[PDB]
Amino acid sequence: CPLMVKVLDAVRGSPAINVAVHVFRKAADDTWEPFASGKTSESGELHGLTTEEEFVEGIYKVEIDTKSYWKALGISPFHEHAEVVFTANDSGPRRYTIAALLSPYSYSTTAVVTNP
Amino acid sequence: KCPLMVKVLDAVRGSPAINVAVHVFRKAADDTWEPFASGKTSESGELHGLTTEEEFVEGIYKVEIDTKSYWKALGISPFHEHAEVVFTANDSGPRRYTIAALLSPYSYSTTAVVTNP
Ligand SMILES: COc1ccccc1CO/N=C/c1ccc(C(=O)O)cc1
Ligand SMILES: COc1ccccc1CO/N=C\c1ccc(C(=O)O)cc1
Repeated sequence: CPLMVKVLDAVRGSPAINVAVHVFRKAADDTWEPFASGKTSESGELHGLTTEEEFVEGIYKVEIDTKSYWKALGISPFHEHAEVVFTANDSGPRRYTIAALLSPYSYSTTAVVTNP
Repeated sequence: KCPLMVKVLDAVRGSPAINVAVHVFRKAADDTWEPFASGKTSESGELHGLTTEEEFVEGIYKVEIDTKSYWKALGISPFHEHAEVVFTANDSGPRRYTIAALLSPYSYSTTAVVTNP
C-alpha cells in the first residue's frame, strides 16, 4: 500500500470518519485526471487507494472533502476542501501517508514518507 | 488593501516567509479557475493589495502559495508543490479575510481569520 490517508478531527478529538477523499494525477495536458477515491474508515484512515504498479512518479493531488464533513456536524466551515499536491519520487521511501488534522477554519497536513 | 490578505511564516527558521509567490483564482461560470490576482510576500511575510472590496465579489476562490520554490531557494527539497486554500467568499455579504500559512518542508498549516467590517 504505497499511499494512505489519515484524517483527524481537532474539534472532537477523534478520527474524521466517513470523509470523502479523491486522488487525482496530473495529465500531460495539465488537467487533473481521477486516480482513486474512497471514504475514511472508523479509524479515520483510507487504505487500498492504489498499487505499487500504478503509483508511478508524477504529480498527484489528494482532495479531502472537509466542507461536507463539517456540514454533517452542524459546524460552519471555511474551506471547500483540503488539497494536498505533491510529486511522487522513486528515489525516496516507498510508503506515503498523507495525514490531515481538521478544524472548521484551519487544517494542517503532513507527509510521512517511510520504508518498511 | 484589506479585503484579502495573505501571511506566510517559516516554521524552520522562525521567521516570515519572504518573497513567496501567491496566485489567487476565482471559479468562473464554466467551472474553470480564472486568474484573479497575484503577488509576492513582503519582508514581513505579508501580501496586501491583492484586490478591492468592489472587485472581490461573491465566489469560490483559490489561494495558491508557491511553497515548493520557496524551499528550493533555501536548499530544501520539500514534499508539497504548493499550499492551496479554497473557500467561498462574501456569501453573506462582504468580509475581510486573512489567509495565514505556516510552512515546513513536509507539512503546512493554514487558518483563516474572517472579520465583518
Ligand atoms: C498534531 O498532529 C497532527 C497534525 C497534523 C496532521 C496530523 C497530525 C497527527 O497525526 N496523527 C497520527 C495518528 C495516527 C494514529 C492514531 C491513533 O492510533 O489513534 C492517532 C494519530
Ligand atoms: C501556530 O500559528 C499559526 C498556525 C498556522 C498559520 C499561521 C500561524 C501563526 O500566525 N498567526 C499569527 C501571527 C501573526 C504575526 C506574526 C509575526 O509576524 O510576528 C506571527 C504569527
